[PDB]
Amino acid sequence: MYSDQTYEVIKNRTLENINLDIYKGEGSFLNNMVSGNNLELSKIYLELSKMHKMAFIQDTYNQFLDKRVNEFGVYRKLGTESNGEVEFIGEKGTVINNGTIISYRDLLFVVIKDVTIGSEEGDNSPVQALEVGKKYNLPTNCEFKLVDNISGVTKITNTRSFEGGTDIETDEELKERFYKIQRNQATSGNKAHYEEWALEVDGVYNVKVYPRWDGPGTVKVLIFGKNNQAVDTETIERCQQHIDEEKPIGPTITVVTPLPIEISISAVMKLEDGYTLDNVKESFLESINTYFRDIRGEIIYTKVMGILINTTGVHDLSNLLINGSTDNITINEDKIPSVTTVNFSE
Amino acid sequence: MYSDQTYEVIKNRTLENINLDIYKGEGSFLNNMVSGNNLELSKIYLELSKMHKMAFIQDTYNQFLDKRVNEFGVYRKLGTESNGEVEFIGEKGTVINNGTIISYRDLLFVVIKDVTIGSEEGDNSPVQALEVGKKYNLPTNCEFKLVDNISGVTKITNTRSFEGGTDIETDEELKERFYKIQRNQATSGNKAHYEEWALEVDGVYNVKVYPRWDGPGTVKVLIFGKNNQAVDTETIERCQQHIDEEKPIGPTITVVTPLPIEISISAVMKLEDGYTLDNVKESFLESINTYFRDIRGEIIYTKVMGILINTTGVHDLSNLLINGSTDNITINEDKIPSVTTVNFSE
Amino acid sequence: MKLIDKLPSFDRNYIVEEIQGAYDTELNILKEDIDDTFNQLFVDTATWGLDMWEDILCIEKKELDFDTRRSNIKAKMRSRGTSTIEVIKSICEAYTKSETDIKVYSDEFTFVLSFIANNCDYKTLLDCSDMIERVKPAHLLHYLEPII
Repeated sequence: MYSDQTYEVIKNRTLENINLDIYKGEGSFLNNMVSGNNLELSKIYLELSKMHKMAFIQDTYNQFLDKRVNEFGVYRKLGTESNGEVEFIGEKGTVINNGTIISYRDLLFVVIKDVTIGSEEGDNSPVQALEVGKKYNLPTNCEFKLVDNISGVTKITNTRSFEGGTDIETDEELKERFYKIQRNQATSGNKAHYEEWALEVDGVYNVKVYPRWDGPGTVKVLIFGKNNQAVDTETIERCQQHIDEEKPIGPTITVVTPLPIEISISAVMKLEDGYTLDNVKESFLESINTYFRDIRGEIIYTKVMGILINTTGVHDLSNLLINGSTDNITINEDKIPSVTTVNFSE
Repeated sequence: MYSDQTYEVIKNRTLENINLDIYKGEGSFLNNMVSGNNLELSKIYLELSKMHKMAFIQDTYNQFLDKRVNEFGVYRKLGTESNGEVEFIGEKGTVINNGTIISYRDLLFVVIKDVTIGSEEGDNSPVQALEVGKKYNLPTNCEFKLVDNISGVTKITNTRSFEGGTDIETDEELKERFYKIQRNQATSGNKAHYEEWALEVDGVYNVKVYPRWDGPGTVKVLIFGKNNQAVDTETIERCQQHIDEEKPIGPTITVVTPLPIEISISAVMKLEDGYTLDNVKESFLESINTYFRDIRGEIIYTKVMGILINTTGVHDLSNLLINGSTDNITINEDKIPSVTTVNFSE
Repeated sequence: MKLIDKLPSFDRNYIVEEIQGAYDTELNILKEDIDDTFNQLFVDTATWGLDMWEDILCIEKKELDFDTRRSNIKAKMRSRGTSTIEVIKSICEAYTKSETDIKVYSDEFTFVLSFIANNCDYKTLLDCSDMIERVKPAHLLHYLEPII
């Protein structure tokens, strides 16, 4: 094949192809005439070998992948510039106009809106990276410096870490993305495809589909917000129109939200010295909020009393009552406990 | 254009392009070297034409076609290995550990479960085929041989026929599936999409979809094996569970397999000299089998008589009956003719 | 000119120059053919290779334009699937040339389309129904209803 095809091999082949009166030998005129063209043909063979590699869908270059995805429509992502907010510290009344560029180390950043030092609007102004890339995602507490000197400005720092800086999508990543798109297509019943559209909303992070909730063909959409906290009504609505835009033909779709559950507690306890009711109350409510966040299933009485006694400032407690009972409280689905009444007596 | 340039045309062009005071004649040294260079150039042009064919992969099969099909999303279904259970007979107390190797003829099998002969867990252990292919779908009561000799083990037999050995994919089948998909204008939730889902399952050579067979929200799915044959219940279960994984939620899907039609043949036939009943019976069995493979519609009693008389060793026959009758029998949908009783006499 | 540079100095005669010039013209022809074939490899740069692209697509169409052929190839590949009801409604209303209301029950799995009988003819109604069934799911059943 192409590896076999070389200057010497095709030289011998062409010498065999030509039968003629004059003897064939090294250094002959016709020898050199054939040898030059055979070197050219070896170069052509190398080019034809590279034809195979460049024709293949794999190991393509930027332009090759660009053409393939333009045919396919899965356009490559160029990345997003980092965005953040910085604080300007300096002489009061200093006005920094739009378009001013600030440099931290060798990085370059630009200020979007005008900021005035000491003004009632504040000294914080959003700053967007000049170029895309994760290197522009500067962390918090970075001392930005003006590229151009401006009187009245002394120190610039960011109170929040810069975000949004994304690198250019490489060839391989788009390749497996396209492969996954080709293998899997949107389908009516597969809960992954349906919940994909719901998950596109940033407010919700867990989506559940309940088949056969109101008879055949009825799909109940269950969504969970940030740590299973109900999202606003507008979020529910907009998710509803979105999923309806991508819902299949002729379903009945209902969207539900987690329902907070009130919690009322009452106990008699002996407080340690140097500790008041407010301190133990706030510590225990924080601890029980964490427990409610991390609890799966029914409320456990003994976990509650253990986290209450473990609260600092509790020596002896008694008569612990939760919602009028000391038994385990069953939590229904899509419901989260919420502390509403605390009755602590010393 | 590679095809536009041909051997003699480019030879004459090369001869003409250079103006020579030397007369050009056949067999000349200049003519011989031009002929050799033209031969090499024609080889290059033929290689370029072959490369163009490979790029369009029209006739010849190569990795380019498979990779392009993978780009289009269709995947080469390698297949599944046959599964079954065998019985170990021998001295009580012998332990046959996991990974034990048993060989039947050329085929190789592996024991899946650690089985002890004479133990309370029984002497039967599941066995999976070590390679993909229909040849591993062994029938029941097959005698297996231990590759590694184990003391206290005498007989290895399977109480049931092995199943799950789907055939290995061939390039022709993949090309046909790609082509029929190319005619198919699929859509999320349409008969083409369901039949494509059926094509995704191993051993689904033919797909038949009947919408509204029971009316509201009902799909009738009919599948066939190779050459319009039946499919094992395991294949049907895998196909239906895969569909239910991807199908819309709510529709009722029924997947069935063709069932054979039993036939009985009775006739009085005068055998030729030197031919016994068994030989002519086997030859007629082969002839009727290939006729059934090549048949469509209904079994024709006249074709049966002709294929019996054309059998070697058959001199004079009489009172030929298929299922005791001389009338053609209709072969309905999802039904094939099966030979069950052969009655021949002289 | 390349080979004569590679060739020895004493072979700088006119015969060598002529023969190597012819060989260089052949090289130019070969390299432009290679470039043309490489262009034919890509869909956008292919001109006469689109016939086999269409053959692979298993659709046969009379030659109209190279750009039109490429657009048809791009349309044939993917670009399928009705995301929601509105896609089917918009596709069908082109055939019906009138507004269509839908009464779909999940329990019934039943689709119904109401349209003015006088607007859409019987034959084109049958063609639209066949196209819908080609698009409409196997379990679902679409009903064509002409308004009287």
